[PDB]
Amino acid sequence: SPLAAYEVDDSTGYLTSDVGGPIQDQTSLKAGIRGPTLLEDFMFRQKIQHFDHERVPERAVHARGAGAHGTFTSYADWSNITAASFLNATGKQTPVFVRFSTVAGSRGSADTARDVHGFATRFYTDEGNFDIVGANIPVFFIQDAIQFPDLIHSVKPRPDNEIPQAATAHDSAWDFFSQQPSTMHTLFWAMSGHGIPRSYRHMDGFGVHTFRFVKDDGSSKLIKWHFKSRQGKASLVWEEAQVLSGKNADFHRQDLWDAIESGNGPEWDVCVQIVDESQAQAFGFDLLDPTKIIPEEYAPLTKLGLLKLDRNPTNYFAETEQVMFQPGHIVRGIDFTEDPLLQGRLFSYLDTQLNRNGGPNFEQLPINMPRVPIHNNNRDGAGQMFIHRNKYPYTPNTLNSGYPRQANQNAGRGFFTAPGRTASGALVREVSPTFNDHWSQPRLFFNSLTPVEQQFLVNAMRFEISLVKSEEVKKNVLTQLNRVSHDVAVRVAAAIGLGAPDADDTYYHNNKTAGVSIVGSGPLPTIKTLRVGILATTSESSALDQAAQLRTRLEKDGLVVTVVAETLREGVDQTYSTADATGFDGVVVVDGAAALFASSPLFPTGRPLQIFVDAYRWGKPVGVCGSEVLDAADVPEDGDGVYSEESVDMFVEEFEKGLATFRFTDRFALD
Amino acid sequence: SPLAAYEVDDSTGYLTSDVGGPIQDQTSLKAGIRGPTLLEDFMFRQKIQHFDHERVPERAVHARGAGAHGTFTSYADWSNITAASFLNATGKQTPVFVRFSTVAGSRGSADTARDVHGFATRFYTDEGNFDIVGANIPVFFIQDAIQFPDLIHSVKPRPDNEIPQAATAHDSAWDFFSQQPSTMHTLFWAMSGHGIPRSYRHMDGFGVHTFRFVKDDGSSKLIKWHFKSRQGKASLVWEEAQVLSGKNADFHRQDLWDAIESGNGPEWDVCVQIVDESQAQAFGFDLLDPTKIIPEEYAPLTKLGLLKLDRNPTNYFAETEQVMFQPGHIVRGIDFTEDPLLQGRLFSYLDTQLNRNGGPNFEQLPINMPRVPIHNNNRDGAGQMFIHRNKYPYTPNTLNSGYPRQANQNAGRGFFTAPGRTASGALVREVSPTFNDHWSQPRLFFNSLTPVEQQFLVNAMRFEISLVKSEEVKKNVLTQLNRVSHDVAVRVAAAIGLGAPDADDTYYHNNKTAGVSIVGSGPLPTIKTLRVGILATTSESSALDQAAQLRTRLEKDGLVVTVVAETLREGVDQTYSTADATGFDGVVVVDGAAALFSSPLFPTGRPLQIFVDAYRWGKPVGVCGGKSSEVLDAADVPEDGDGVYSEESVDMFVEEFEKGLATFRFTDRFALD
Amino acid sequence: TEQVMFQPGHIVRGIDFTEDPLLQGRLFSYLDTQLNRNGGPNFEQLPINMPRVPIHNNNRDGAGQMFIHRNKYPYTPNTLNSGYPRQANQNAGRGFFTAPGRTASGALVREVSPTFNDHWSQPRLFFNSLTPVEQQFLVNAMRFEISLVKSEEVKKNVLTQLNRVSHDVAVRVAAAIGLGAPDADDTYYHNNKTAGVSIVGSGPLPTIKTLRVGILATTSESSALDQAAQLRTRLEKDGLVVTVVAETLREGVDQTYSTADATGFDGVVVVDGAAALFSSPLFPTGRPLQIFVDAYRWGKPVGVCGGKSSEVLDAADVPEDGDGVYSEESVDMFVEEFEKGLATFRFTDRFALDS
Ligand code: HDD
Ligand code: HDD
Ligand SMILES: [Ca+2]
Ligand SMILES: [Ca+2]
Ligand SMILES: [Ca+2]
Repeated sequence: SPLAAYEVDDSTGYLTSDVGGPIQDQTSLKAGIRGPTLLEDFMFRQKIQHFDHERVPERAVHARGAGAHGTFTSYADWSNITAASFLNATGKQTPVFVRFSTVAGSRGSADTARDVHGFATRFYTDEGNFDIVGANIPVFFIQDAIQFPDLIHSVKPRPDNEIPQAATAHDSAWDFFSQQPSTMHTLFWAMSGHGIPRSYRHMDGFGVHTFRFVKDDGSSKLIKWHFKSRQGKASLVWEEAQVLSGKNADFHRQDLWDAIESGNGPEWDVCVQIVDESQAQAFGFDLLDPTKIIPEEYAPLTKLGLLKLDRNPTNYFAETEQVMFQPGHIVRGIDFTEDPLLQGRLFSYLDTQLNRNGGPNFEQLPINMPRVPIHNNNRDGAGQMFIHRNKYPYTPNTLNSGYPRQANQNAGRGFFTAPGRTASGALVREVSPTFNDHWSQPRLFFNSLTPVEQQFLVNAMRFEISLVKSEEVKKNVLTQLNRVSHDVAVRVAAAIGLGAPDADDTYYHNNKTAGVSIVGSGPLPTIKTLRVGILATTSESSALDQAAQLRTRLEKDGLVVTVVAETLREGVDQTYSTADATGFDGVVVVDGAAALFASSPLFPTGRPLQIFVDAYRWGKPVGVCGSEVLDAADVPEDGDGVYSEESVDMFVEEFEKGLATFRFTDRFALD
Repeated sequence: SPLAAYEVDDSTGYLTSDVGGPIQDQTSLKAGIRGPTLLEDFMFRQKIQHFDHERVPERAVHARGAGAHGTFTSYADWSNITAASFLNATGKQTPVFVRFSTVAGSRGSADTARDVHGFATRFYTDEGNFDIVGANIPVFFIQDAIQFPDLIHSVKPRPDNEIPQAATAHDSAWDFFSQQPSTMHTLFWAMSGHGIPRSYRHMDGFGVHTFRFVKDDGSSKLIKWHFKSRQGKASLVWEEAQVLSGKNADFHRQDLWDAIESGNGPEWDVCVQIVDESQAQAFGFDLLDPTKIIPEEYAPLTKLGLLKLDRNPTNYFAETEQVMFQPGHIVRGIDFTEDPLLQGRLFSYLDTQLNRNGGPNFEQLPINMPRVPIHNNNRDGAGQMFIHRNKYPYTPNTLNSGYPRQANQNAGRGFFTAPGRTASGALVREVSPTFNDHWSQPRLFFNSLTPVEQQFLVNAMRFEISLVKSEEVKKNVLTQLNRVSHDVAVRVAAAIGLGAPDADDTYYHNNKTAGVSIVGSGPLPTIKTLRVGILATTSESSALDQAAQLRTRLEKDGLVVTVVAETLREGVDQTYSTADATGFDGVVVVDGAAALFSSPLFPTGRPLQIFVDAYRWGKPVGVCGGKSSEVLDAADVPEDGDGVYSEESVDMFVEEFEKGLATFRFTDRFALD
Repeated sequence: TEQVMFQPGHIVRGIDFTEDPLLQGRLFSYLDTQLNRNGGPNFEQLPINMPRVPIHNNNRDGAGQMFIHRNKYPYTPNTLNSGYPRQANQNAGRGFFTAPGRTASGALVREVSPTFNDHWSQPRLFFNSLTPVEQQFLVNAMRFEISLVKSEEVKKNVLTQLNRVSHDVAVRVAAAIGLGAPDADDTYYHNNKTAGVSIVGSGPLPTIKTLRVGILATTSESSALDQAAQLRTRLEKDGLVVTVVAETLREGVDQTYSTADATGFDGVVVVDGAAALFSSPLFPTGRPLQIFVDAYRWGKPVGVCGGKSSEVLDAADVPEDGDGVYSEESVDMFVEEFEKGLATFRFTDRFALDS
């Protein structure tokens, strides 16, 4: 609503200055037709000054990201467990804005870099903005917010030459991981398929930290936020993600945009794990430690409501660039814990927005405004957009009749700290001994991946560690890996021509936990929005008909279908020149096109076959609809996820189960 | 190092605050061991506040770029054409700093996006900092500075969703180009190989605008700045640039950094075309028009001196991120012309630094300081570093004895505007009709490309234009292209399924100019720094020995060799898992490795695909050891192809392969329309 | 008030600039300086700076961007937003336009035009147009300021300049600083005068509404408060702002002597029942009288109301027959005479002139 009021329409009218004076902006005012430009040309200077000043500093982390508006709907009245107003009635709807992001890249870096991902959600509640500034991955790299700049420095480009962009595949990062063992758990997650998700819709969201739900009577329980995707979980393979980074840097933002535009907005079940205060240390680790999960085995999820994203921004800069999230945006009914990572975060987000906005009034930007009235004594500052009528902005006052009133546990639905919370002991800069096990949970995570998933994770480490220059850092990395799993270290060391150190089983175990594997999560529950590339030819009128018949049959099941040929024409969406296997979730070759797969000026040599071959190498469902063609490709007709049918209807029935399975993992060699 | 004075050493010592108090920075102060963090913890807040404020706004354009220090050395005493002090004596040396960049992409975007490129040079002269803020391409898109935000909005990502990053391949850019025909010239350079240069070192530099050289006697001449690369000109191919963008987004900055570190700092001859004032309209077009070149046939280059980059920065943020160039940094001996694109630039560069630096004292940053005393009455402002002794900072004064003194043509070596310059006429926002021909010079450019270069250009157009959604915009684009060359409009039209409109020959001609063709500038004058990848194997003790012998021989000639194998060990630099054809200018397979041409250690087909990509992208490729037919047949590479090598002898192999590296690209391998 | 960001560059169709070199440069400064003040480029979006008509342009982004722009093709020329916003000029859209008869000719110069070289005749025109008393005030101001310049070469330099405007000003100013003026230099002397530049000579004020009347009274005498109340009623029905001062505050009393001062009023009236005040823990010694003497010495109308006036006038050393000095028994006849003095505003005959 603050959003609609500030929309500006330029679909009609004459050019004006920012003060409403009609003007032109196509030619400079000059002293003669071939003369120098004039200082008094105010039209020139106001336009160029605005241009000179368009940029604002990028976020210190999560600079590359994309957002969408939507709705959260509560499933019940949750007053039994929380005082939160947005959760207080069945069907109660609250508007949201979500931004998704990578962590390390600058603002024009590729969506498909291997990274941890941000998932930040704002609830515009009727008791104030509430932000959950969360992740695709449930655990964080470090145990104390004071270490955040050390971690970020080491993962961001080397500061002498600023290389490499958006990547942990360099000496400093692995130096840091190998010296700071708290990093192991998140490192394993970022090195698994979670670090290269197929889209934002296909990842979960986590609050990471333990928070509190606080009832109106003052009792509290400990919670973890889990946003469970209704789209299913899916990842790219590394070799594909790299190619994508170069063919389409905007892949996730495009995906999110197109999904919303076509009536396929993504959905998540907003859940919590709920446990009592007395369980803080009961699960074999400390719930204040943000490098640990509570296994679903020990605490099941409760579904609180539905998060849907269904409307794209009108102006990316005003909305997605300017949105300023804060864990300090909290509402009555939620409270913090003494998690030292969370504690420090609270300071940074208030402070960093002065850098981004250049002024203290950043909560006045329409995207940051609340949906309820604002009553407070904050005044002045650069960019002040309000005109305050209260001329006695101090408490206590009589001159404004004691208004605004103080709000607290008793009065005005005020936020209040959980009254059971205590502190005791020395004032210390000490790490709690309860935080010292850095290795068991990464091992638990590794144990829970499938063999092929475990191979991708080894291969991700082999790829990155093989890029570290320093022999010493490489040894130190094997030393830490070895403490999670001797086998991982052995397999990683084989690729870099070092010996692993000897097994040190202090942290080894064989336990698994549910819901952390991508492959093990079964086929996608929907295939709407998946992309099919039909490779075809303009040489053969049969090929274009086979393509058009396939199209209409695939399009009904909500697939995004692209017909590729040599040149554009009615029915053909893309040329071979611009097509790549990374553009598709499945590739079908119509047999009418068999000639193309054996040279042309309209595209690079071998392109049509390379699309098909890349798709197959990368685990994707591939088919031919009419063969011989499977041989030019070296693709075995009998392989799973390879479809050969003469029939159009049976091709599609079969191929769609492919899309659902999504990736065919038997095509990947194991150690 | 020229900025040694401002360096901070942290190779020893205990951590301190910014005010010198020794502290720790690894654990927050808590009320109890599992307690909440205390507001009184200043160590935490100073450290996080700094981090929270590390970012500054990126440049409005040319956000993505990289820089290095060097030296300029004058070849002569140039007082016969200019009063400029940095050009006044043979062998006079002046510290420079240069920054290269793309134009449209944000920080983080890929070096090998197709784009125009920035080439910005600072000369820290004994008479003030002088900046030439130039380009890799000699002509700009538009003829009046006021249109810059229109050009930049149309080519930058669409503002509802911010897509696509660093790319002109979308409707808004082509709408602009088709509606604004001044764009055609620059557009044809961008669509050629100049849009995707092999490295910063393989591109030329241009001032773009006509400037003036001014002598101490007040006479002047019109100049164009040309920086001619001593490394030769080389481009990538589009299909390769795209893969590189994703395999190494840092490709040009790394190429530059490594070149300087290995003692191969890149060089340019800094040159000018000089012409008389009265030739402003003599060459068939207006010298005030930044969309036009003076063909070299009409005004030859004079070499003024040598530009050499030979030192990397110590801190990228402090040096490269913060360097703030301005065409307003001008020195006596040089002046502006009435080019309306230049005239307006003067305003923007001074203003935009307030944005980046967040305060008025940006010239006090070390990278922006001059190398001579500053005497002026500028005072205060946020971030003021100086402590000025003169308490009477106004002119005229007697209380500081009339100092600082006024500098001008006749006293103090003052800057002065060329005394012969005049203005006459009405005060107008009109375009000179001498600027109206937008098409003859893009046609001149197209004609001077070899037939394969012309095919690449057409293919870059087909690639981008086929991605424009709007059929109207696509039609409007063929209309403009058609005014340049009917042939280009036909061939592009074919890719997108639309008829080219009827020939319109007002601007067609057959004229050619020297020195704009990359593929026709002969073989590279040097191969030092070029990258050779040797594919090899650990299965065979003999493949690693062929690789070692081959390494030794190639490295002798200053080439950068990478041995690739399944796994690293002594003498192996990279695994197949990380290697790609984009990492090399030439690929050799040692014939001990024939068998590789499936494993858990690299994706299926990777070794063969490296060789096949290298061949398909025009690179010299070969097989060394003497048995070649098994590698070559697996790859479908004919043994007698130009740029395909097979020899038993290491010595003989290398001599032939080095000729291929100089040819650089084997253009016989790409189809023509 | 603090955020309002004025610009001479905020101009509308029908007005234009001239080549005044002072004006010309100002045009650059005000656009640039609001970046400093606002800390970001969107300062026209502050409420006080907003226009009252629709804004249609392709300016975007920047810190503090309050607008959410619909148009996703903010470039000209475009087809994808149908060529909107349209260009405004002389012939379409009521565009601003530079005055079409303006031209420039000549060298590009950093030179002062010689037409600007007479710096002295107009200051002399101005000085000649002030009354004798106004002349003394101007001379006194210079004597005040130049007497605080430490540099004896600066004072000499100042006399040289003043001398070219008026020898007499130079001589009169030099007398206050013990320096001799230099010899008359009459290149720019003249006798012309001009209307409209004198304050003391622009007549009595055309209105006295809002002028401030201090009524000095006492709580010792309840008839002094009655006299003050009576005086209040008849002054306020003419729109004067009236303040009754006494030792302490009570009904009818606005200010205490402790906070009262002659700078707080345009006229001072003492009610004759308060004559005794003219020492206490409640205000500084001599305060009630000093209020009266100050107002008198600054040329304000002053008076005593009620009929016994000589105790007050004598203590103040104010002559009963002086212009601007009123003494009447009747409140009504008092107010009528006093209100004429308020309009005269200043009684210039209380200040000495150089011979
Ligand atoms: C004390 C430093 C610090 C620490 C320990 C963290 N962060 Fe943070 N975070 C920031 C300091 C920060 C920041 C510098 O303040 C950012 C940059 C821009 C902004 O709004 O805040 C930020 C941005 C940011 C964003 C982008 C918000 C958006 O899209 O606009 C997300 C999703 C996260 N963070 C999430 C996390 C998670 C899940 C953490 C660990 C559990 C975490 N942060 C720890
Ligand atoms: C009226 C505005 C305007 C116009 C018409 C131009 N530019 Fe510009 N240019 C800018 C306004 C600008 C800017 C917004 O002021 C930048 C961004 C940051 C900065 O320092 O200046 C800039 C940056 C910039 C850089 C980056 C310098 C660096 O590495 O920091 C280069 C090389 C150029 N420009 C070169 C050109 C060339 C060759 C042009 C046409 C001949 C041109 N510009 C026209
Ligand atoms: Ca590093
Ligand atoms: Ca577009
Ligand atoms: Ca600021």
